[PDB]
Amino acid sequence: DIAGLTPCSESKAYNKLERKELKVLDKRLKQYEPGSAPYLALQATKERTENRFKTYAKQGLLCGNDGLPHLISDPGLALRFNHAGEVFITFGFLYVAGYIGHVGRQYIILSKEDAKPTDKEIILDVPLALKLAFQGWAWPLASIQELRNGSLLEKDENITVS
Amino acid sequence: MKDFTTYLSTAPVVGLGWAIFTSGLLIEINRFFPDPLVFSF
Amino acid sequence: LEPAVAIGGSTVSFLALGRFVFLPYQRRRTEMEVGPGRLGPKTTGDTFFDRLQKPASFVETKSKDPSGFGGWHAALGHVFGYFLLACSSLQDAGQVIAHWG
Amino acid sequence: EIGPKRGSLVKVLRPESYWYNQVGKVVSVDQSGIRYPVVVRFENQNYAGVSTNNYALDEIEEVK
Amino acid sequence: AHVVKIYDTCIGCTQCVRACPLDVLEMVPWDGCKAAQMASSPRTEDCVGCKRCETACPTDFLSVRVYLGNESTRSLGLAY
Amino acid sequence: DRPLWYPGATPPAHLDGSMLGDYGFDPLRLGTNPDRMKWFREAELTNGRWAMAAVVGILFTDVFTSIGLVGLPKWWEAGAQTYPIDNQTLRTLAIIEFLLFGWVETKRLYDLRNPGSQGDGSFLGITDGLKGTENGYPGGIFDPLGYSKTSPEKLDELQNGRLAMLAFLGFASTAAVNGQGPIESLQTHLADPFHVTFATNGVSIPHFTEF
Amino acid sequence: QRAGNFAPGSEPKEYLNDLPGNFNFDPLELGKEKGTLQRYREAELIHCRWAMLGAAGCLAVEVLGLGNWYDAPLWAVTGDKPTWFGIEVPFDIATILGVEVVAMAVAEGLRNDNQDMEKRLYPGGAFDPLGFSKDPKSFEDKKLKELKNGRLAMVACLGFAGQHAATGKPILAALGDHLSSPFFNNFATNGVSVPGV
Ligand code: CLA
Ligand code: CLA
Ligand code: CLA
Ligand code: CLA
Ligand SMILES: CC(/C=C/C=C(C)/C=C/[C@@]12O[C@]1(C)C[C@@H](O)CC2(C)C)=C\C=C\C=C(C)\C=C\C=C(C)\C=C\[C@@]12O[C@]1(C)C[C@@H](O)CC2(C)C
Ligand SMILES: CC1=C[C@H](O)CC(C)(C)[C@H]1/C=C/C(C)=C/C=C/C(C)=C\C=C\C=C(C)\C=C\C=C(C)\C=C\C1=C(C)C[C@H](O)CC1(C)C
Ligand code: SF4
Ligand code: SF4
Repeated sequence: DIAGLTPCSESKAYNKLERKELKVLDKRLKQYEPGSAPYLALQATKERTENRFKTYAKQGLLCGNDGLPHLISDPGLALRFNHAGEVFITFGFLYVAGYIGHVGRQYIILSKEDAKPTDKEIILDVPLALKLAFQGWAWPLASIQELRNGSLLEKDENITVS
Repeated sequence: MKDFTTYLSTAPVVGLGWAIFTSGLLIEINRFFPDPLVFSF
Repeated sequence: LEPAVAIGGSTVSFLALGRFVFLPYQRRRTEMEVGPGRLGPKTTGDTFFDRLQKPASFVETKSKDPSGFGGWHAALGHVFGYFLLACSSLQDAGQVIAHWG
Repeated sequence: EIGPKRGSLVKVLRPESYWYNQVGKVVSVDQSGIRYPVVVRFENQNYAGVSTNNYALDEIEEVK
Repeated sequence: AHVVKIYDTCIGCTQCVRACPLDVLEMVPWDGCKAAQMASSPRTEDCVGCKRCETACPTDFLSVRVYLGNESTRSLGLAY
Repeated sequence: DRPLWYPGATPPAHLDGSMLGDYGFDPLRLGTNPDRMKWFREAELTNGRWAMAAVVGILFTDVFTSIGLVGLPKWWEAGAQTYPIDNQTLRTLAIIEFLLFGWVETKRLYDLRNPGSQGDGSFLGITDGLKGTENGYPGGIFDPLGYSKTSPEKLDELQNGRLAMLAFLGFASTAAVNGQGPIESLQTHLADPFHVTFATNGVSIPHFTEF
Repeated sequence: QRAGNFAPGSEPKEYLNDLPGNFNFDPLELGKEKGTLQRYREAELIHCRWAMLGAAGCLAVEVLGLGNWYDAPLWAVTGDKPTWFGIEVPFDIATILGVEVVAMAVAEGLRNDNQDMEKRLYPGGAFDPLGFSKDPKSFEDKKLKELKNGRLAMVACLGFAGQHAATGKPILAALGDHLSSPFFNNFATNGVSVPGV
């Protein structure tokens, strides 16, 4: 009940929308036999809709004036209340993104220490790429240990015109 | 055989190995686990 | 409250302040600043009658570095710094400016 | 004799060249008193497509 | 017309004189390169500005430069 | 130095050098840098040293709790039962813990950067006794059993510490999928060894085969 | 001349070598330049002297029992007769404001025109009537005592501000509270000094 919003568990617009979708899906049930493939498909879609509304609700998710769930993003404001899960868990993307970056940077540096590193880019060295992909699980430790040693950057060896 | 396995390292290793793996992983995650809007905390 | 004693006791305090304790500091502080000329160009032979600093003697008349226009310049403190205190009519007009809290 | 050792990697110091602050291998150094006798060769091509250029003696520095 | 200039960083490969389609540049003898010849441009009034000489220049940076300027009947490539 | 974690085809690069409990296990090659290796061994020593005290504080009390000697709560609710007593301070334990712990943690930190950097003009009169022998291995702290000649006692220390770390991770995971204690989950494993298993008792892996 | 190490086995800064009250504390390397270090020195001395006088008066009014230090300037807003040790001075708020502006203006104007690097930190003559500056050794340890007491007084003034910012109890009362329940009443129990306590 922050930023003027209300929990999805006590909102009339949320229930109104839920019944609307359950009704528009149920209107298509009369056009088919009670035991065929379109009937089974429509029944599976109805079960998924009921489960999603139940899953979206009772999990601290709150909506505002229209039944649509809103998301709290300020840390602290999302930590003082049970709203950390909605967007404060940015560390999942940061982990996968840093994993991709560390694997690519390790492949660029290692491949450059070879005669003509070009054809190694158009024709990947798959045993070296697979070995470097499964070796970068602890990428933040390698990043902090490669920064203190100064092996992450260059001093002044850049094609500049400044 | 060496020429075929080295041919398989140009464009398929990046456009059909990773693409098929990543697409299949995200699709199977969204298939067994239905639609995820929060960390379910 | 009294306007005569709030802007009068103001003028003299701002004047005596600027003439007894802030005069050598102002003179020592204005030495690093240069005049209006664009790094000193020719003026008299080019008809620059407005940029040239006004003459009117501009020499020592008092003691320990005097002020001809400074006595009228620094004197604006009389109305800049105390006409505000002199006009403090909100202390009896109901509009409280104490800012509680 | 006046230029650097043939086959030694050097650094270019011409501020308007495509290989500024880069490292290039010296292929040959002329001994005729010309303005730019140190000829170098670089691994990476320029915008035009060439990969070699000749610099003077003052715009050639040793690598790092 | 356009102003063409030839700098001293020329190597005398004679490629700009071969690439010029209006006979503007020429090769004069010089004593500052291995080929002992440097380019020149006496027929500057016939420069059209297609910049083929700059593409034919192999040194970095280009020894020949075509600075465009005022246009005349010859430099505008008009045939009427 | 000690037996390899695998029987073969796994030769490390920076693990050839002698070290305490050297088993040659480093697949991600994290300790390649010498300074980072020297810092990671201290981190492992501190983590194992505190995990040992934590696992004994949980397991040793759980033995008497399951037998019936004491009536103390389990570890997952020992915190929820200490503060409801009438004579127990508010949540100031975290602050006094942070202050009093940071005071000695900074001494141990400045000792790693500059080994033996405890000058005479720092403490009152024990300013000379804090000169440790090696990094992570001090002398004036411990009083007996340490003036021997052969160091492989540290191997027992490191092996007990590694087993303790793995044990605490098992404590936090077993009590997260079953809601019981470690010996409470161990005693039930002795009764039915095929029924209470992580593959089928707790919701660990999605096994849905109920034909 | 290092009066103590702020951290055992710290990094010796080669800038704070021959200075009184030196502890080689500064880790942000502020004042590394030899010119700004003098301005920082005189600023520290002036702030130490002002904070010592402030903390002394702040604790003196409460130990003598004449009212809270924060509640002392509330006389102009509430509208009554202010007093100093029960004398009831008849000065208005505009009059004390004016005399304070003029007196501090002439005092600070005369202080700023010293132009003496030694006399700007430690003057003497008229500012030292007792003259305990003859003995150079006594002058040295007295200067060190001045800096050590001044820094403690600055931390004490910031403490009075924080104590009144969290709770509304007076200074001595704040001590009494800590003496009534040390493990139950401290800064970690106000609910505001730590976002989460
Ligand atoms: C050496 C430590 C150790 C020991 C003795 C045990 C013992 C036990 N665990 Mg446990 N566990 C451990 C570590 C350990 N675990 C760790 C580190 C984790 C986190 C991944 C878990 C997570 C876990 C879960 C989620 C569950 C158990 C469960 C159980 C009980 C049934 C066995 C089972 O289902 O498979 C055990 C599952 C494992 C992941 C352990 C296998 C791999 C470990 C880490 C290898 C270590 C073994 C060691 C090399 C040899 C044994 C040493 C011993 C003789 C001292 C059993 C008494 C289940 C239970 O409580 O039954 C109701 C259960 O649900 N464990
Ligand atoms: C793994 C290689 C790699 C790495 C480590 C980086 C890293 C970086 N890039 Mg970059 N980039 C890459 C590839 C890479 N890039 C490629 C292939 C392109 C062409 C599409 C670009 C185009 C690009 C632009 C236009 C910009 C950056 C910028 C940046 C910086 C900002 C962070 C960012 O994420 O920007 C965004 C990065 C992207 C949008 C590229 C995403 C595409 C994927 C991740 C690249 C695929 C890499 C491949 C899988 C690696 C092979 C693995 C190997 C085992 C075979 C950062 C240092 C920004 C900058 O200027 O610096 C501040 C910037 O403006 N990049
Ligand atoms: C059906 C015919 C066909 C098609 C559609 C393509 C299509 C493509 N080729 Mg291929 N090629 C073909 C035949 C074909 N080729 C044949 C017969 C040969 C000789 C064996 C080659 C040899 C060849 C080489 C050597 C290369 C390509 C490359 C490429 C890609 C262009 C580069 C790019 O996207 O930017 C670049 C993109 C980035 C810098 C960002 C990196 C992230 C990317 C987007 C992820 C990769 C996913 C992939 C491109 C998308 C799916 C691929 C698709 C075929 C399913 C492109 C998708 C280039 C390539 O491998 O792509 C990188 C390249 O190096 N081709
Ligand atoms: C007006 C405050 C002030 C000033 C100007 C100085 C100035 C100086 N101090 Mg000093 N110090 C102060 C306060 C101050 N101090 C206080 C309160 C303490 C007690 C904690 C100390 C304890 C101390 C020690 C132990 C030592 C010094 C020393 C020094 C000298 C060298 C350090 C330096 O170059 O930094 C220059 C100073 C500044 C640039 C002032 C800038 C202030 C910035 C903006 C930080 C302020 C923000 C701060 C975090 C606020 C806290 C509030 C909190 C709620 C966030 C220098 C002349 C060293 C010395 O040799 O003595 C001569 C020395 O060893 N100081
Ligand atoms: C001026 C001062 C106090 C003066 C108090 C006065 C006049 C009080 C007067 C009155 O109270 C009375 C008597 C009566 C009241 O009724 C009215 C008032 C008027 C209220 C305190 C300064 C106090 C100043 C303080 C607290 C300074 C803090 C310094 C810190 C924290 C150190 C920081 C650094 O360490 C870093 C972080 C990095 C390092 O590199 C460098 C350094 C700079 C050394
Ligand atoms: C100059 C001269 C020279 C000549 O010749 C001679 C003559 C000698 C006489 C002189 C003078 C001198 C002087 C003036 C001195 C002074 C000092 C002061 C003022 C103060 C202190 C002052 C003061 C100070 C330090 C203070 C400190 C304080 C503190 C810590 C406090 C604390 C506290 C607190 C927090 C709170 C609680 O609740 C309480 C307590 C616990 C209690
Ligand atoms: S721009 Fe064209 S016409 Fe002019 S000199 Fe170059 S090649 Fe010749
Ligand atoms: S193309 Fe360039 S280098 Fe060659 S002759 Fe012409 S100007 Fe000289």
